[PDB]
Amino acid sequence: QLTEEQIAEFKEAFSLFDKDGDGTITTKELGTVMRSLGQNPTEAELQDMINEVDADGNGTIDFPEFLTMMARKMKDTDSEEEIREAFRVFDKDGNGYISAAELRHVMTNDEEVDEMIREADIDGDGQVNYEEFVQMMT
Amino acid sequence: QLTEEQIAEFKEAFSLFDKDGDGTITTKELGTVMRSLGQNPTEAELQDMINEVDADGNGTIDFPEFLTMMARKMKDTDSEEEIREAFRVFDKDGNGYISAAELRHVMTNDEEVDEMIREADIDGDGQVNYEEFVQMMT
Amino acid sequence: QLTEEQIAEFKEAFSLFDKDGDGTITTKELGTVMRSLGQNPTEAELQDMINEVDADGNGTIDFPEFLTMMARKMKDTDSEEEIREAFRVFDKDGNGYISAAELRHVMTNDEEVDEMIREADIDGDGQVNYEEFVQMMT
Amino acid sequence: QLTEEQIAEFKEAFSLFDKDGDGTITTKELGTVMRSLGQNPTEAELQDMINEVDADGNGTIDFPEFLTMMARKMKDTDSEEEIREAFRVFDKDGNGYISAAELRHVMTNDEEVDEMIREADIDGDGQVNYEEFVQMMT
Amino acid sequence: LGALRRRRALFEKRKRLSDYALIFGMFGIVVMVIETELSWGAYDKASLYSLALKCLISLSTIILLGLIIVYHAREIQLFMVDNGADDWRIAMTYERIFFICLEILVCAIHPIPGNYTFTWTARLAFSYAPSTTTADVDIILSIPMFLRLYLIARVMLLHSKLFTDASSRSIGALNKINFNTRFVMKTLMTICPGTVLLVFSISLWIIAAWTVRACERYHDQQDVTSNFLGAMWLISITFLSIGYGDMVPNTYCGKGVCLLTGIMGAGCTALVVAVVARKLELTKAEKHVHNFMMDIQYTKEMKESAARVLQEAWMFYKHTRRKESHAARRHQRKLLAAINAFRQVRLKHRKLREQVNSM
Amino acid sequence: LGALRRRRALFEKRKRLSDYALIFGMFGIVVMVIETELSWGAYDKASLYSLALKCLISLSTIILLGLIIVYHAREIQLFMVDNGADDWRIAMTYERIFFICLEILVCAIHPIPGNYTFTWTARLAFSYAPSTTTADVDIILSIPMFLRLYLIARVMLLHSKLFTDASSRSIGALNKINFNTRFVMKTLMTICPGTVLLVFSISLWIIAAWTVRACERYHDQQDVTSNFLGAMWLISITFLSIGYGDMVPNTYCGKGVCLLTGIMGAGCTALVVAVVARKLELTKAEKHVHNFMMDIQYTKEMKESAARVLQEAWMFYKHTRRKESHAARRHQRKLLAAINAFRQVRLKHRKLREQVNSM
Amino acid sequence: LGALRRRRALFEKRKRLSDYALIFGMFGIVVMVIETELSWGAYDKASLYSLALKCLISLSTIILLGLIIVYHAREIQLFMVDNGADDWRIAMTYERIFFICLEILVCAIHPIPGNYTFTWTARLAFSYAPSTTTADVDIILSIPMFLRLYLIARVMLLHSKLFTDASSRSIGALNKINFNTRFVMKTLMTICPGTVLLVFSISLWIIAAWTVRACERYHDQQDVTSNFLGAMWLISITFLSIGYGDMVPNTYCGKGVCLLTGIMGAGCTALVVAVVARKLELTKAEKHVHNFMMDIQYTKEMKESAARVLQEAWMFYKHTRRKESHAARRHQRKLLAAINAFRQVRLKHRKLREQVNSM
Amino acid sequence: LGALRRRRALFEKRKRLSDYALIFGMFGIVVMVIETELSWGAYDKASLYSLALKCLISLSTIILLGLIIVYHAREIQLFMVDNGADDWRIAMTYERIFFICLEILVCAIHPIPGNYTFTWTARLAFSYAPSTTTADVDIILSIPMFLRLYLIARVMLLHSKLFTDASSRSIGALNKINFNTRFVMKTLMTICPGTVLLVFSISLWIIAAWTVRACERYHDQQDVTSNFLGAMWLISITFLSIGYGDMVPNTYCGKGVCLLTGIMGAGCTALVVAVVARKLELTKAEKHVHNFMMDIQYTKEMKESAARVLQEAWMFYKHTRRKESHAARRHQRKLLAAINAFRQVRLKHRKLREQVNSM
Ligand SMILES: O=C(Nc1cccc2nonc12)c1ccc(C(F)(F)F)cc1
Ligand SMILES: O=C(Nc1cccc2nonc12)c1ccc(C(F)(F)F)cc1
Ligand SMILES: [Ca+2]
Ligand SMILES: [Ca+2]
Ligand SMILES: [Ca+2]
Ligand SMILES: [Ca+2]
Ligand SMILES: [Ca+2]
Ligand SMILES: [Ca+2]
Ligand SMILES: [Ca+2]
Ligand SMILES: [Ca+2]
Ligand SMILES: [Ca+2]
Ligand SMILES: [Ca+2]
Ligand SMILES: [Ca+2]
Ligand SMILES: [Ca+2]
Ligand SMILES: [Ca+2]
Ligand SMILES: [Ca+2]
Ligand SMILES: [Ca+2]
Ligand SMILES: [K+]
Repeated sequence: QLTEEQIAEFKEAFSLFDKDGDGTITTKELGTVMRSLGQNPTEAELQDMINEVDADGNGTIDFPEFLTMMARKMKDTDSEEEIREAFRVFDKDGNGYISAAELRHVMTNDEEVDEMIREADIDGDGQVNYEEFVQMMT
Repeated sequence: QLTEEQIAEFKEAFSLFDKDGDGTITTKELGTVMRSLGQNPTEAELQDMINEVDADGNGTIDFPEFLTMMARKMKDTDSEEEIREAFRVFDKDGNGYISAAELRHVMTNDEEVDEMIREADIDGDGQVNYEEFVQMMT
Repeated sequence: QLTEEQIAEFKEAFSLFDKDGDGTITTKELGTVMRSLGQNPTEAELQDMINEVDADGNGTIDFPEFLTMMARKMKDTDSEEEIREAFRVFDKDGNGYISAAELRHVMTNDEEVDEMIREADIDGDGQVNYEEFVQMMT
Repeated sequence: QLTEEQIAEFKEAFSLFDKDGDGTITTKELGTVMRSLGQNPTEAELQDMINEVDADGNGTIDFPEFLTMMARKMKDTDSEEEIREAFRVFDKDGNGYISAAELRHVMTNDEEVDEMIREADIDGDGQVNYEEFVQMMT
Repeated sequence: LGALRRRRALFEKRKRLSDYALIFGMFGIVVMVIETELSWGAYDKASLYSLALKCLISLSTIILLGLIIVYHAREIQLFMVDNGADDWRIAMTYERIFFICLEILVCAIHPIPGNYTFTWTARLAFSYAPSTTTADVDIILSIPMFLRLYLIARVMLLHSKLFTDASSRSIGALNKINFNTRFVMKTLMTICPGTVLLVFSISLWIIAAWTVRACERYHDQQDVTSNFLGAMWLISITFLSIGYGDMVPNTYCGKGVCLLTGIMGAGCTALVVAVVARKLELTKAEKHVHNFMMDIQYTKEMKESAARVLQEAWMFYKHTRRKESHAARRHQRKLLAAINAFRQVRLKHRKLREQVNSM
Repeated sequence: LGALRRRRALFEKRKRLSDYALIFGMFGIVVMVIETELSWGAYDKASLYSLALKCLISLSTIILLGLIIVYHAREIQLFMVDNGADDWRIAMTYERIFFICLEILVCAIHPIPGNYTFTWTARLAFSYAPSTTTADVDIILSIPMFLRLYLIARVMLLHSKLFTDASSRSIGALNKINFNTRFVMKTLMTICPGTVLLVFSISLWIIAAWTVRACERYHDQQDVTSNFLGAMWLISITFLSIGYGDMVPNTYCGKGVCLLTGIMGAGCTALVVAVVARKLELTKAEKHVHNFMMDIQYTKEMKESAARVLQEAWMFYKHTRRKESHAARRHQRKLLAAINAFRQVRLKHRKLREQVNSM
Repeated sequence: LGALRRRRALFEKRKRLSDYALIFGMFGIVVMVIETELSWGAYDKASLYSLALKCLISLSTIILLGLIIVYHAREIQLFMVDNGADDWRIAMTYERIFFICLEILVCAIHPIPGNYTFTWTARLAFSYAPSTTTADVDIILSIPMFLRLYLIARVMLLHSKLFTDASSRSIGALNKINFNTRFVMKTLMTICPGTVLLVFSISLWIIAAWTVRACERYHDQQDVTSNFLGAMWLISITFLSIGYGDMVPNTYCGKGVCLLTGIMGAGCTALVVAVVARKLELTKAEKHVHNFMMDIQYTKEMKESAARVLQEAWMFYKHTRRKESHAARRHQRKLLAAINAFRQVRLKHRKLREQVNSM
Repeated sequence: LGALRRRRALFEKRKRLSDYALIFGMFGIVVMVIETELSWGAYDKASLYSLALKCLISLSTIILLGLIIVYHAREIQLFMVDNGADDWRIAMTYERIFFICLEILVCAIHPIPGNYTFTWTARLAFSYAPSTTTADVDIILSIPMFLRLYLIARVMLLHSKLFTDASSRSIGALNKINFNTRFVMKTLMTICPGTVLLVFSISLWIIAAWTVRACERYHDQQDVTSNFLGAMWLISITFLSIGYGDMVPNTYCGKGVCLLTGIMGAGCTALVVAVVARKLELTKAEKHVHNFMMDIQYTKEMKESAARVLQEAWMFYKHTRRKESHAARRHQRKLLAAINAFRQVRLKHRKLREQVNSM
């Protein structure tokens, strides 16, 4: 486990993100913190980003949840976020699945892409999803 | 009468102040011209200022009235406007009449003011009006 | 016909002007593109400008239509647009027909203007229209 | 009593804070004055501030009360307001009272604080209020 | 009504006298420049040519003082019409008395005909060796004749349309704008600030370089600062505040002019670099197009950077499946560079998104 | 209630002692300037005149130190009234102890009566030849006497109405404004920044030029920098950062003063050119009238440019009908120039339309 | 339709001729630099090497004038297509005639083969002793060859994507943006102002330092300014407006180049310090985080300052109950310092609260 | 989870090695300054003291290179933890290889023990007379040792709380702020720009003045620039861009340092005058109080100006009734001045009304 000083620092950060002190980061509190930073986040994207680290799916961030987010975030560059953003750049249709013609389109900016698609389709569903993308990336 | 050149210049100024070309400066036209100058004039003060030169009181400014306004205005300093503004400064109550006590109050920033009031009351109504002020000024 | 590189460049420009990819530039897409440029175009003037190049009158811009607009616009100075703007400057009444009275008025900033009007009235309708103006200009 | 010049100047300040000249600083006049200073005071905050010096509790400010306010505020630094603000920032809950655990918490940024608490509760109600805070301050 | 005819008639009389005061004011300056330059080598101060040209300057000074008196007499009549007075004495305020006498004093300084000389002793530059000469007194009076250039400011003010138009006077009246010499200068610095600051700099460049040359020729036998192109270099480097080099004035006239050059050269330099800085900035419309084009470029660069992220990711995985070590590590290293380059283009794109939203 | 009477009584006592500290502080400086200037040529340091004037400086130093002690005693009483204390020891903080002693030390440096001398060895300028002289020690004490000019800042602060008015104190209290010496200086730079930066520059111009002259007279036998107008030129060119020319201080006192001149001359130059730049800018009301007038001018220019477009278009067509070649081509060339000039006036008019809409 | 194919074909012909005009324009400059440097010591102007290299410059001048004529012929054809004309004479306007001849005149100045000499008499620096030499006339023609660097501005303009893209032309058309050489320069000063102002400064640093060296070698036998690192120091200190030191040009060519260096050095210095000032400023997003963190720090500092206020208050009261005098007074003095420090942190926190609310 | 413990453990190891690299980096610089100063007069390069102190520098260079290698080894381990890699070779990118070698090269330059000499030939200043000396090679290596001051930037970056706090990292993450060395410098220029620009200027003032002195002592037998207070004056006047005076470097080391002084002196001067300009400006709250007080003053001044308008109007009328001529005209003249002064106070009051409404 982390040392007492690190735990105290992360708990101070959590209390900064948790005004009422109930131990969970409500999406309203995250929204008001983000608005305090000059940003204007909509409810949809705020809920989407709050469930990115949501292991238990309760809709709130408890202390281990925020601690895992920090462990992913204290580094200078977050590889997982960059992979996710590359995937979001890829899927123009926005359906969350990147198709073979779409890969062909993004490679122009034939056998190699076919081999990549074949080796990326672990589940054999005929398309490439986010999990396949992160498996290929790692 | 004014020369042809001067008449042409005053007529082009009048047409600048009169968009529809009807020959009368409607208060709406003066308001929109003033708003084009960045000022925000209310209807009350706009109507008050448009009747300052209104000789016949029709509520509009014809070419002779605008010409008289220009004759009063082309000079670097307008003495009549300064006298009117001094009178408006004097009457804090805003009723348009300056009382003897008000004059005594404004002299502090007894016989002389009494003589001034006595010689200013041409009509003998017991108070000083704008016409008495302009008569004393000239 | 244009080369493959030029066709690709104009097609990428068209896709920039046409988000949905249906092949026609809807007036809503042109309006949102113009608003993305900081301008605030009203629906009336937007529709007027979208039918300036409208050959078939369908109300939308197809690829040959945008190609003709570009062929008119890639040049540094557009003579046709300047002629149209001069015509719009001339007609103070804004009715789209310039009469001899306002022509004589704009010549002051008699036989020559009469000859110009006579030689410009190709259809003999007693007035000068936009087509007569562009015929005289060329 | 104060000299004539001091009283005259203080009445000048009172007139600054009293536009209507009725001799009492109402809530509306204070609000207009503060809005003229660029501040945006809420009704509750302004009401709390206006009774901070209200000895008689009538809800309005008379001349001797304004004299007391000035006698407090003419100095470069007034200790009363600083003590009140320190008490307020000690009040995390905002209830106007500081508990022993609250003092222990604000001391970490055990016997000494216990002795202080025992010597501070003059009325012996088990907690510390504002008058106890100012008594310990002086 | 009748006041408008009188005011506009006195406006054209004042404007006509301002032009004639400029013609004779600048004629005296031109003849003074010719006379000063020619009397150095072409002839001497006691020659009949010196008396003839200095009598031309004096005659033009009499005419200039006549037109200054008449112009100020038209200002009295204009004052009486403007303020409704009928007596000229009312207009004669202390401020007006001082300025009428000041303009007369400024315009009455000229090289009076006849040769008078005074002893000029100056401490030479970079050697501190005193040098004395019998300079003529007409150099103490030729230099102040450049104060007549204030008549240019009067001619420009009286000729500007903003000062003599009925539409401008009415519109300015509605906003209570004070129309004077300061307003015309402020508007000239918004229409054409570069032209105003260039016709001003490249005109007093020759005026000051000639003043330094005409003053440092009695105390300059080595042709250092008396040279016109030497004094033009001196005045320019002092204007730009670079320094003096070996060209330091040997007289307090050159030191004084190099002081006014350095004063106006600390302001004009700052105003010129503040104007060329407002001409290299994109307008509101041009910046919208530029940020629109950079958004398209960054959108394409994100596609190519993310494509590099995925391309190198598959190279890492394929080489890992091939049990390679050196090749797999090289593409793993390339994968981190592709991810870092993808993060960089994403951040600089959002820097653009915040930029378009700010305005 | 009773505190207000005591505070306003100590305000008038502190203000009265600040004025008397300025009278004797500046009297000592004036007598020091006279004594330093006169003891060079008029008499010597051992003359009875030197002892008499240096005893006047010393006597005024005793009075000035007395008024500084009494003024700081009124600050103690004011502190006790303001903070409710009744013991003077409470007010005696380390910051107050240092500044009371610092002001005493600053105001106790003066040319003590009696002739004492020290050996001054300085490396001459542009020749690097050492020159030694037996300068009096009273030049090491006359120059620091100019540090008494800080009493001017105290007199201005205690005399400003914003510091001693009941209305200003109440209004500033509602916005929690800290009324001190910095606030008064900041307000002086908004009311009259030009006057503040001119009474400051053209006062330390003589103070620094006299300090350089009084220091560089023991080591200047060629009358280069010891000259008052030479040192005034040196301090001005160093202020404007032009350079030194041949006028470089031969002592570290002149080099030091030319360093403080260059420091305050890099700031005051930037603040003056930033003030004259805010006085050549049109106000909000003046810019509205100017853009209103330029819109009328551009509207007329569009009519005349479009008229030229149509006039040359008909000349092209009429000459084409007349089967002309050279004349038709000349008017066709004029038609493109008319169209280009019509586009230029249309673009610069829309540059104005975007300008009026921006504000 | 057919106009688009012709316009884009002439765009690639104009772009290709601009590149070839730059290749031969810079080849002549490179050979001129080599020939000027080598003909000083390696050989003489009458050597066969001088004729061979000067014939290479002349041959490259013939080719450059050929490509300038052909490029301007493509501009005629582009003009005819753009404006619908079919006759080349229509395009031949006075402005175009002047600029075609101006570019030919600029590009036709070169060191014509054959040795011609002229008498060069210059006044040396810091000694004013005239020095005369028989300098070759090819130095009057080598220096103006640097005016061919304008072809770089043409190559950059014709190669920029904003000038040759269909998307940029359409988007700019909707906002009526004039696409020219000024627009590309303005956009270059927003994308990479530091790189533009560094590739410009550190390129004319060597161009001007070589021009000064090549001009001040006939009149410099002491190796002062003819030294390349001496002229690089001279041009840099004149650029920064520091001064000349002992390095003052002995010729009007070096004085002229040190004048253009000081002119562009008064602007480029101001633009660089205005760019490094925009890179040390927090962005909109970065400032929000910084003020968010300072709010947390000030919130904690208020807790610790108020805790000090209460801690010292109880120390005062406890020591008062203990009947202490020295200890009670010391903690009373500490209480006022705690209160003053608590007021200071409260005011600087509200300075932050007003700062976050302003944006 | 386990990555957080490893990252925060390597943060404290990197921070500890940065401090030790600064201790030995600055110890070598301090000993180098002592050794260079002492080996001039106190002893010679062949003395046992020179070998002993130069062996202390060399030993501290070995330790500094050891801590640089170990610190960069901790950066490898931190890189592997951050990016999930388990092999050190992945981290070894070309950019990292260059900077690891660059820091080693920078920190390995020092005065190697043992006396080696080289012939130094420099052209003296203001006389152009060459002077040659047998300077030691350890002056070519002592000066580059000041490049170790970059370790201060590393220590400040690794010690800043914004770089090592969990709250700052989380808040900055939500706004996607890149936390690096540039961000810390940008925040330092907002919290305390004056302190940053003063600890920077008044530290390299001595570093550069010592570098100029240590370089210009082999070629300075007249004690001109080798003097420490002479070089401190030279570096200050070059920083402020005033000039060189007689103090021009006789070596290209002094000329180079006076060039870096003039470069950073053209930027730091502009940033300091832009900071002292932001501290003389009224805040948002202070300006509201100032404009509130000026509105009260102008309101009273309008009452007194209008009272003067009416008072002089009645004096005119009363004297007219008294049939007076001289007295009536004098009060009529005073009436126009009262009206003009009333118009002036009315216009400057409305200038304030537009000012309060603008914000
Ligand atoms: O000598 C000058 N200034 C100063 C010298 C020393 C300390 C200062 N602290 O602040 N200014 C200071 C000065 C020079 C020229 C002018 C000019 F504008 F008239 F040219 C004005 C002033
Ligand atoms: O020598 C100076 N500066 C510098 C020299 C070299 C490199 C630098 N890099 O940054 N500053 C630098 C300096 C001079 C005068 C002052 C004064 F303000 F006190 F006059 C302060 C500093
Ligand atoms: Ca919560
Ligand atoms: Ca959860
Ligand atoms: Ca898809
Ligand atoms: Ca799948
Ligand atoms: Ca109407
Ligand atoms: Ca009417
Ligand atoms: Ca009344
Ligand atoms: Ca009445
Ligand atoms: Ca569509
Ligand atoms: Ca269509
Ligand atoms: Ca019509
Ligand atoms: Ca028709
Ligand atoms: Ca009450
Ligand atoms: Ca509580
Ligand atoms: Ca209690
Ligand atoms: K300089």
